Amino acid sequence: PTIKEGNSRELMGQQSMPNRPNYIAFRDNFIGLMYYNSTGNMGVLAGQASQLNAVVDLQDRNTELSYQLLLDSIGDRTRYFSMWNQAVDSYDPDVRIIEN
Amino acid sequence: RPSFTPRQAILTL
Amino acid sequence: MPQWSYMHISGQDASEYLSPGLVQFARATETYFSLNNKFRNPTVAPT
Amino acid sequence: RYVPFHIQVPQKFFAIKNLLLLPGSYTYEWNFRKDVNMVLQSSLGNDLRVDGASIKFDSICLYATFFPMAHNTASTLEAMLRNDTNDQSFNDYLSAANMLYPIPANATNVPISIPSRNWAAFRGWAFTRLKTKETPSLGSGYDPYYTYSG
Amino acid sequence: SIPYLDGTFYLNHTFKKVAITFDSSVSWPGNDRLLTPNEFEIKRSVDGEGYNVAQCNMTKDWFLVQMLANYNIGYQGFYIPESYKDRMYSFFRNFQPMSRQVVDDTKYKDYQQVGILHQHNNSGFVGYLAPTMREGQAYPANFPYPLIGKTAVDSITQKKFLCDRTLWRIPFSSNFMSMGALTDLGQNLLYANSAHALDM
Amino acid sequence: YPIPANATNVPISIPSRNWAAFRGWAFTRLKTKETPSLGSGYDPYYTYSGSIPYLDGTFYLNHTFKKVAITFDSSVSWPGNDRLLTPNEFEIKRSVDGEG
Amino acid sequence: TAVDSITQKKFLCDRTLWRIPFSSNFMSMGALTDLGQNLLYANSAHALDM
Amino acid sequence: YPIPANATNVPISIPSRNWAAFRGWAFTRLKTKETPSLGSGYDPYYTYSG
Amino acid sequence: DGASIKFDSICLYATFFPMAHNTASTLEAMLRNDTNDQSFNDYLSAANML
Amino acid sequence: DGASIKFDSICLYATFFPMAHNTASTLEAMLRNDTNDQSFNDYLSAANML
Amino acid sequence: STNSFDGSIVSSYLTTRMPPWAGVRQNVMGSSIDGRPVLPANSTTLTYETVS
Amino acid sequence: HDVTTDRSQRLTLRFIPVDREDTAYSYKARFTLAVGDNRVLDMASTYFDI
Amino acid sequence: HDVTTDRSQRLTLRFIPVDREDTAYSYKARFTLAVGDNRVLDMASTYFDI
Amino acid sequence: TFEVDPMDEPTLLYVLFEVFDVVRVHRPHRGVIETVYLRTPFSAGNATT
Repeated sequence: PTIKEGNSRELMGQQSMPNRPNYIAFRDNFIGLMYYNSTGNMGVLAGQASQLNAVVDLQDRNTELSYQLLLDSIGDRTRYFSMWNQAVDSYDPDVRIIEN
Repeated sequence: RPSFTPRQAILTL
Repeated sequence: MPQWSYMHISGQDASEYLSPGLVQFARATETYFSLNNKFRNPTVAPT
Repeated sequence: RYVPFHIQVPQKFFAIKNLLLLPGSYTYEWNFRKDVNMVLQSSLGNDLRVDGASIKFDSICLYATFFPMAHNTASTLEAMLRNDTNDQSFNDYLSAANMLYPIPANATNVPISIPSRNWAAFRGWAFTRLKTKETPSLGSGYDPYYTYSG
Repeated sequence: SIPYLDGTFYLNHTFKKVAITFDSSVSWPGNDRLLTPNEFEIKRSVDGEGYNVAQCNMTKDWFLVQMLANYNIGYQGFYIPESYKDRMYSFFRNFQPMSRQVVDDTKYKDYQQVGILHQHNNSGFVGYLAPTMREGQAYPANFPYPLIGKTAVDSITQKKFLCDRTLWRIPFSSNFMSMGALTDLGQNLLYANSAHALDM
Repeated sequence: YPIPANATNVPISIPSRNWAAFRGWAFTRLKTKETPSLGSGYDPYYTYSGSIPYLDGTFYLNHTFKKVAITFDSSVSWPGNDRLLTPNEFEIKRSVDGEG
Repeated sequence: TAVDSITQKKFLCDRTLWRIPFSSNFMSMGALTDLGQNLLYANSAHALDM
Repeated sequence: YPIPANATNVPISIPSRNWAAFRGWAFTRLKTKETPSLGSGYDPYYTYSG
Repeated sequence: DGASIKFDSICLYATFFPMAHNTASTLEAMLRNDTNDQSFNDYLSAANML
Repeated sequence: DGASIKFDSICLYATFFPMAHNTASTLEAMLRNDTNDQSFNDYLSAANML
Repeated sequence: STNSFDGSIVSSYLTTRMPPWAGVRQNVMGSSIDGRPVLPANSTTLTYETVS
Repeated sequence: HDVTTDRSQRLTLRFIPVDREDTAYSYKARFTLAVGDNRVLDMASTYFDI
Repeated sequence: HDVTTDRSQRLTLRFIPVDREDTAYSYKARFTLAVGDNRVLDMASTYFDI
Repeated sequence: TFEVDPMDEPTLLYVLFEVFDVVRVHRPHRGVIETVYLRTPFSAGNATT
């Protein structure tokens, strides 16, 4: 109501608005934590004498995206776990699909 | 074997 | 098809590519090593 | 705004997902993400790099929860796998070539042409689109080409 | 409601360690099979995160055993069992690892502790101590303590777990897996003829 | 081929031909107005007689180049053997993430 | 003086051209290069997207 | 493929074909002022009838 | 006169060959044997008295 | 009363036996025995109660 | 009568893959960790090679 | 008797990487792990405790 | 084809000191770097980066 | 030519070629990796362990 900082009379009719929430969490099964598909930070799985980098994956194949839609097939994806956070990003069928 | 002056001597107990 | 001789998706329908003497443990005490996915089965389609 | 904890992260790699490891000698390397924007997800979607949040870890511990393997059948199970005959393939239903050609600006038409190339096997085609701001630059790791931590 | 009738058990989360003895001298894990040499730590609250699991305080010498109990997983990896193996009395249908965030001991400029005396937030409106009508002014709160967002309040999480409607099962085999009624070292030949004790 | 008035992207899209023998490559950068156009013999638009980079050999622009990125088979870069540390992109210029 | 400041570093390139080997064993040896002359990269005509 | 306004420079580079039969070439201008985009069956697109 | 120095991180670069893999296991053999060795000296391969 | 101990330069030390490898490698392989091993006890051979 | 118009045709000129390198998006200022962010997506400051 | 182990063997190996590297985005660790001379190891059960 | 490699291998390697030193007058760059047995680490081209 | 609806904000059309990119794991002796990666309809699987 008033254009003053600290002391003013007209601030008596001041209406307060609540701040919006945002949960800082992790995507399904902690995905996007390791550089599987990334090339500069590629995994070097070698032998102690052999010294040959086995793990090879380029930009054209998202390795994290690959197993995730296979996780859609292995049983029901609604079964929650803690060491394997089955946090399927979702909404209510009432929230988006508006039932007026 | 040691690539200086090679010898073969072993004892088993 | 000779290019799948390594890949084994074209080489033997689905089971007999490895040592077929280890099939015992799968059909008899399989529950410990329920393993038909390590060797993933080939796809088949008529033409 | 301050949570000290630990978490467990398994192999998300399609090719080494569930493999046996034979007795021997090996060495491994894996990379994790320090940049708060890409690794941690927000609901509403906001940058976490300059906005207070920072990432710090104290200890890394590798684990091996294997079967207590039979020692009367010790040399038998390993020696079979010790052949060019015994191998392990790891296939997928979706075997992707996920490149990216967007609709920059006000786009309504999108053509695609790849010059004479080998085609052998095929399973199908999938088409859908997601915001350029929502996606990071996946070359080196982190870049200020990403802020939408949603 | 009695625990002994409808699987109504609840204080099944209140367990620390159940270490076994087989001949009144050596422990049953004596044959070094676990991380802990003798003790069956069900839970260890924050001493070496590596004993704990990612979102629970449970020690990982029992975390494998409960997955190994009725389910045939733990050696291959960790399957999330399909929709038939789990009944409403089996594991993880009853418990889920969980955490809070409260207050530490010493950090702030001014901190004088508040108990039940004077809950300040919106008391004198609806409920001060008993259900009564409006009897007070409007004013900020005392007790309710944030840790979230703009307010610079710092503390550590209090992580644990809550198991109730489940029974702790252990097999008797060499591997320890409940494959059928008879296990590999359950009633073998030594485990059928000789006499032993239990001081666990 | 030229680079736009303020933009900094360009590809190469040339069709299939026999690639029997090679020795190497040599990229170079030079202004359009600093270079005459061939064919007819005479140029009207080319109102800039001096400081020609290409037709003389004098070359100040190579340093501006950011990253060489090579692809033939639309999948894998030049070392299809994952030889160099960065497999796809080959940095000339740096935005500095690790100065080592 | 007592001032707080941070530097920047930039390279130059005058009068020289880019050079790259066409070899598996990264070394530009001859017209008959190690991979550039090799038959697997010199088969039937294929695509380009540099 | 169209020639845009004030944009007189036109490119053409057709990807590698398995082409055989040929008697020659042909090229001529065409106006969007007088051409609709036919394929749907019906088009309001043609805001002309020239 | 008011100066201090401390190191942080040291990166070891051994820019090694993309050598022939079959030759990498075989072309070591003579120096891998007892007879051959890499003797490497200076003009000043010496000691000094001060 | 205002006082604290912090830490700055930490080191481990190990004063080995300067032995002839001829006797060192022989008896470390003889301590590598299934029967010939090591056992250490205590003067306080006692348990505790609280 | 009111709309603002440009003769825009996207059908002729191709839309081939923009290759996922280490920063070639259209226009993102974004945010870096503690060392300040890059101004624009493809502006004249990435030319200035900066160290922290 | 023709199945699972009777002799002593620990189910899990609480392993620590030898060298550490931290930088702007990466959290590198070169862990040197050798699988026991007789016993096997499963990859689906392998994880990282951070 | 005789002196070539069609295998997956690296070219540039980087290692860190496992034992980091923080003393008054010295830094011990303590690398536990093992040479690849089918690789050839060039001691000619081995250097430190500070 | 993939004709589509116009977008308000710039997007990214995920082109998905469902082609083959499978592994094959060997271990001839104790400490070897003979693991075969293949990009078959790519035909650019030029090198593997």
